[PDB]
Amino acid sequence: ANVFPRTLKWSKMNLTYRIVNYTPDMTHSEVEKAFKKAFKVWSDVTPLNFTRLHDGIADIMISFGIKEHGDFYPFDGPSGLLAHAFPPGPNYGGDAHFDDDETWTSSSKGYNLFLVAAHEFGHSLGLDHSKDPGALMFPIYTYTHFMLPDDDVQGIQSLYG
Ligand SMILES: O=C(C[C@@H](Cc1ccc(-c2ccc3c(c2)OCO3)cc1)C(=O)N[C@H]1c2ccccc2C[C@H]1O)NO
Ligand SMILES: [Ca+2]
Ligand SMILES: [Ca+2]
Ligand SMILES: [Zn+2]
Ligand SMILES: [Zn+2]
Repeated sequence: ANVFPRTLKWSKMNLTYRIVNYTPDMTHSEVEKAFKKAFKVWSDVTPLNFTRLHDGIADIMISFGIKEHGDFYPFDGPSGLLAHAFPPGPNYGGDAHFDDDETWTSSSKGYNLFLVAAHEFGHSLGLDHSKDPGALMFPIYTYTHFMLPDDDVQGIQSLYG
């Protein structure tokens, strides 16, 4: 017999992701770099490892979309909601969706994809929003040599050690 675990977390440390499609605002290479750097934020403070698949079903499926894109969290055009992600689990669990009505960059202009991805992948791993205004998991985007704040390190390590 088996029981569902209490806290939402991945039961395995070696996770896969797939970049399903790409925003027009950055080159493939830049998009790949941003998401890879964003996984590294979490892998540098946990035993978690992330491997990219080029097709098939991955633990974390990453896609860009606009307005209605196949869930109950439709996007809203430029600005407003930037992205959202589902907490760990089967099926849609772990998936991260980014609004392609935003202007995505590797810079201080528009919305920085790496920074937003780093936040969203926190959700993909089981972190909810923080009340700490300085935290990566605070629910409001602010742009910033990025260092993961203590609140997020504590949060993610309470899940994965
Ligand atoms: O919660 C969400 C949506 C959220 C998405 C979102 C993306 C990134 C960050 C963030 C926070 C701190 C950081 C950082 C990024 O990089 C360094 O330090 C916070 C929230 C959003 O789109 N936030 C919007 C929001 C929410 C409330 C009020 C205003 C706004 C404008 C946007 O910031 N999905 O998971
Ligand atoms: Ca939007
Ligand atoms: Ca999935
Ligand atoms: Zn979505
Ligand atoms: Zn969030």
